[PDB]
Amino acid sequence: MKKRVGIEALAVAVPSRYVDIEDLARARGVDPAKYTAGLGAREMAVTDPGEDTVALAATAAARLIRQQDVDPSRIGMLVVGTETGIDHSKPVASHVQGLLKLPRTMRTYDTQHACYGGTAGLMAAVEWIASGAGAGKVAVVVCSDIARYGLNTAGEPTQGGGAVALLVSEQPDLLAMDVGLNGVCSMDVYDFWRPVGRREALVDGHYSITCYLEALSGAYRGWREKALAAGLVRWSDALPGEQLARIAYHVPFCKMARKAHTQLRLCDLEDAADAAASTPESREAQAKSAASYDAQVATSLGLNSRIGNVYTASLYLALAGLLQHEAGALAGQRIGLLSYGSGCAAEFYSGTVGEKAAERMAKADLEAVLARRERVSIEEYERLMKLPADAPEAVAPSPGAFRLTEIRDHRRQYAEGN
Amino acid sequence: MKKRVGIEALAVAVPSRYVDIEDLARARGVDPAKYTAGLGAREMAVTDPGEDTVALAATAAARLIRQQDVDPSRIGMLVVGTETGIDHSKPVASHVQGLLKLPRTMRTYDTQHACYGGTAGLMAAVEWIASGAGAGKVAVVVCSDIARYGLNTAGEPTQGGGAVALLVSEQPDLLAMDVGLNGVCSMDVYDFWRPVGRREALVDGHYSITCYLEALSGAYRGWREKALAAGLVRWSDALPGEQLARIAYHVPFCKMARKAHTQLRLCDLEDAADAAASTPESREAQAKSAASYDAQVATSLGLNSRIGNVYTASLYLALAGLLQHEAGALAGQRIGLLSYGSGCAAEFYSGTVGEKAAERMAKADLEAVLARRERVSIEEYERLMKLPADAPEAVAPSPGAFRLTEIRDHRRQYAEGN
Ligand SMILES: CC(=O)CC(=O)SCCNC(=O)CCNC(=O)[C@H](O)C(C)(C)COP(=O)(O)OP(=O)(O)OC[C@H]1O[C@@H](n2cnc3c(N)ncnc32)[C@H](O)[C@@H]1OP(=O)(O)O
Ligand SMILES: CC(=O)CC(=O)SCCNC(=O)CCNC(=O)[C@H](O)C(C)(C)COP(=O)(O)OP(=O)(O)OC[C@H]1O[C@@H](n2cnc3c(N)ncnc32)[C@H](O)[C@@H]1OP(=O)(O)O
Repeated sequence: MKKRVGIEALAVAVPSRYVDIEDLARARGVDPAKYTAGLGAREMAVTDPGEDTVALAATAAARLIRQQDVDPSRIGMLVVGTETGIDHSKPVASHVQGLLKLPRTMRTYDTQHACYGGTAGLMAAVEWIASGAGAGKVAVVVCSDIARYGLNTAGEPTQGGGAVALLVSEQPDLLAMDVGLNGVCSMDVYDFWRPVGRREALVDGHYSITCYLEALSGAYRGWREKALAAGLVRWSDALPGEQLARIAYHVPFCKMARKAHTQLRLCDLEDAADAAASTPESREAQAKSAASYDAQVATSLGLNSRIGNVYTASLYLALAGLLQHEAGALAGQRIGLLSYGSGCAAEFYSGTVGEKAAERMAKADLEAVLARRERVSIEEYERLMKLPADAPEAVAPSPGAFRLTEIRDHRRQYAEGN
Repeated sequence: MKKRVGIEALAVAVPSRYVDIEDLARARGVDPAKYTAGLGAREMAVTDPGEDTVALAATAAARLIRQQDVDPSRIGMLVVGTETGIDHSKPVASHVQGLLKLPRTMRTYDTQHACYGGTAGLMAAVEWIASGAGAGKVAVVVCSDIARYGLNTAGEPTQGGGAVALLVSEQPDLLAMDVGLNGVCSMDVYDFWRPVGRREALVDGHYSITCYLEALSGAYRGWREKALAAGLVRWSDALPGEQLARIAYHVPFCKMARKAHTQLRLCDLEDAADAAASTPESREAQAKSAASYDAQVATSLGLNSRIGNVYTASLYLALAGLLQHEAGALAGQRIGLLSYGSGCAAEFYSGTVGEKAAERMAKADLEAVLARRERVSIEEYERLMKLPADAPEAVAPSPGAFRLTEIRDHRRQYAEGN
C-alpha cells in the first residue's frame, strides 16, 4: 500500500574521443595544476559533428532499454532535457523515438532551462506517475548535451558532452523520490546563455558561480523547511543537511561540488536558532569540513572528472558515479540532489536509495562505457571543433549506438552501429 | 473531498498589427475565396521584431495576473510552451519571470514539441498539482509563438502570432481536467520543422494534414477507451464523441477544425461493434454531419479566424473563443480537446467546464484585446517581415505590455508600456 515513484535505472553514453586535460593546459600556456587541482578535471570529452544531441540521447536511451530489458510499449513519456537543441520545432525526443523504433502511445517533448532542463523533465515524469496518470507505465527522461565554450576561452577546460537516460517508474530502484518536498529558487539572470546561431556559450564565469550558490541556498532552504515538517530531518546535534547520507550536485567542474557543499552547510549554520553565537570565521571553518565533504560528496565525481560538463546530465552523472560503487551501502538511506541551470533555476530534492539499486547499476556497466573511448591530441580536438555542424566524420557508430551521418534537404540522417 | 485540477483562467496577447486576408490574396495573385472559404481565414496577425516570443508571453502572463488578481507568490511553476525560442539555454520562462518581477519559489522552463509544447507544459503543471506537490499553489503556462512561413509560400496565409497564458490550479474554473484519461499518439515524422538558423518553417503541407489526422485518430481512440472504462461515455444511440458537449482542436487554419471533427467522428463510426454494416460512403456522410460540427465545434473559431496560426496557443485560442460566449451554458458539461504538434505528437483530453467559467472569461475581456490592433498594408507587412530579428520598430508598448527594444552585447532588452 506504500506507493513509490522515482528513478528505476539509468544509462550513460559518452563521445568516442577525449583529451587529457594536462595536454589542454600545455597547449594553452596554462599551468596544468590549474585544471587538475584548481578545477578537478582529468579528461575532457570532445566531439565531432556526428555526435550530436540526438545521437548521444538515442545511444543512452537505447542502452537503457537493452541493459534494463525495458518493454518499449510501457513507455508513456519520452522527454529530452537539453540546451543543445537542433530544431526550433522538432524535438530531440521525436528523433529518439524514431531511431529507437518506439511505439506511439507516449508523450514526446524537450524541456529547456540550461542545465536544469533534465531535472524539469524528471519532475514532470515523476508527477505524471504520482498523479496516477502514469500508473502502470514508465517514462524515459534523457539528459543530453554538448558543452562548447570555444578555443582559448576561460570556459574551455570545463567542456564535455554525453547523455544520461533515466528510467522513471513506480519501481524506483535507484531513488524513491520524496514527492512534494522539493525546494526551488529561480531568478532572471544573464550568467550563462547561448543565443540562437551561436555555437559557443557566453558566460560571466565568476558571476555564474555566485548565481549557482545563491540559487542553491534558496532551493536547499526550501527543501529543508518541508523535510523538517515531514519529520525527515531535525535540528539536532547534527545539522539538518548532515542527516542526508550523500548529497549530489550539478557538476560544471569537479571543484564546484566542494563550493556547493560548503554553501549548503553554511545555510544550516547561518539559520540555526543559535547562529548568533557564531562568527563568519567559525561558520566557514565548520562549513568547509573535509570530513563532511568526504562522507557526503567526494565519491560522486568519478565519472564527471573524466567527461567534463554535460550540462543537463552533470547532476545525473554524479548520481551515477555515487551509486556505481555505493548503491548497496546506500539502500534504505535518504540522499539529496541539487540541480542548477544558468538563467537561472535551482531545485533541491531528496529520495531513498532502493534495495535493488546495486542490481540496476551493475546492469549499467559504466566502466565498459568509459573504456570504449579513445584519446586524441589537442590538435585533433581543434580540427574537429572547426568542423561545421553538418560535416560528421566518416566513422561508424559502435554497436547499438547512433551517429548523425549527413543533413540532406534540411533533414537529419542517422546511422545505427552494427 | 472532491479534488479538482485544471485551467482556472486564461489571458490573451496579440501583435499590434494585422492584415486583411483578402488583401494578401490579391497581392499574391490568389483568388481571395481560397483564403476566406478554402482556409476559413479573415485577418492575419503580423509582427515586427519588437513583438518577439518573450514580449508576447510576458504581455499575456502579466495580463492574466492583473485581470485575475493572481498572488504572484503563489506561482510554483512558470512554463512557456513555444517553438519560437530565442536562446539555446536561457528559457523564455526566465525572461517572463524577470519582466513580471515574479518571486523566486517557482520552477521555470520551456517545453518544446512544435504546436504541442503548450499542452505538454499544461500537463506537467496539472500533474504537479495532482501529485500533491503543487497543492496550495498555482502554475502559469504560457503558449507563445510567431508563425512564419515566408513571402510567396503555401503556408503564408496561415501565419499568425500571439500568446495565451493559462492559470492552472486546484480551482479549475474554466476546465476541471480528467486526470489520467488522456489519449496520446506520437511518431517521428518530417511534416513540419524549422532548423536552427532558419527564420521560416519548412513544411510538406498536405502530408502535415495527413499526419495531424493520423495522430488525432490514435490520441482520440486512446482517450475514448479510458473514458469508456471510467463511465464518462458509452456506446449508445449516440456515438461516444457526440457525448462531449464541445470539442476544440488545434487550429492551424480554421477549416482544419472541420477536417479534424470529421476524422474524430469517423473513428467512432469505424470502431463501432456494428461497423461491418456500413460503407465508406455512409460513414463519411454521417461523419461530415453539419449538425454535429455546428453543435460541437463551430463557435470555437472566432478568435483564431482573426489571428492565424499561433502554434502552441492555437488550441487554447479555440478554447478561449468557445468559453468567451458559452461558458455559462457549458458549466457542468464535459468537453474534449485535441492538441497536435508536427514532428509529431497528439494528445486528446477532456474536462468539465466550471460554474465560475463565465466570471473568469468576463475578466479576460477578449474583445478589448482584439480591438486594440490596427490594420496595415501588405506592403508594410512585407517591410516588417524583412526586418532582422534585432531591429525592433521604435514604438512604445501598450499599457502593461512589453516589447523587445534592442539586443546589446548579446543581451536582450525589453520595455514595459506605461
Ligand atoms: C555552466 C553551467 O553548467 C551552469 C553552472 O554551473 S554556472 C557555475 C559554474 N560556471 C562555469 O562552469 C562557467 C564556465 N567556466 C568558466 O567560466 C571558467 O572555467 C571558471 C570561472 C570556472 C574558472 O575560470 P578562470 O577564471 O580562468 O579560473 P580561476 O577562477 O582564476 O581559477 C580556478 C581555480 O583554480 C585555482 N588555480 C589557479 N591556478 C592554480 C594552480 N597553478 N595550481 C593550483 N590551483 C590553481 C584557482 O586558485 C581557483 O581555485 P578556487 O576556485 O578554489 O579559488
Ligand atoms: C503547422 C501546424 O500548426 C501543425 C499542424 O497543424 S500540421 C496540419 C496543417 N498544416 C499547415 O497548416 C501547414 C502550413 N500551411 C500549408 O502548407 C498550406 O497553407 C495548406 C497545405 C494548408 C494549403 O495550401 P495549398 O496547397 O496552397 O491549398 P489547397 O490545399 O490547394 O486548398 C486549400 C482549400 O482551399 C480550397 N480552395 C481553393 N481555391 C478555392 C476557391 N477559389 N474558392 C473556394 N475554395 C477554394 C481548396 O479546394 C481547399 O479546400 P479543401 O481543404 O476543403 O479541400
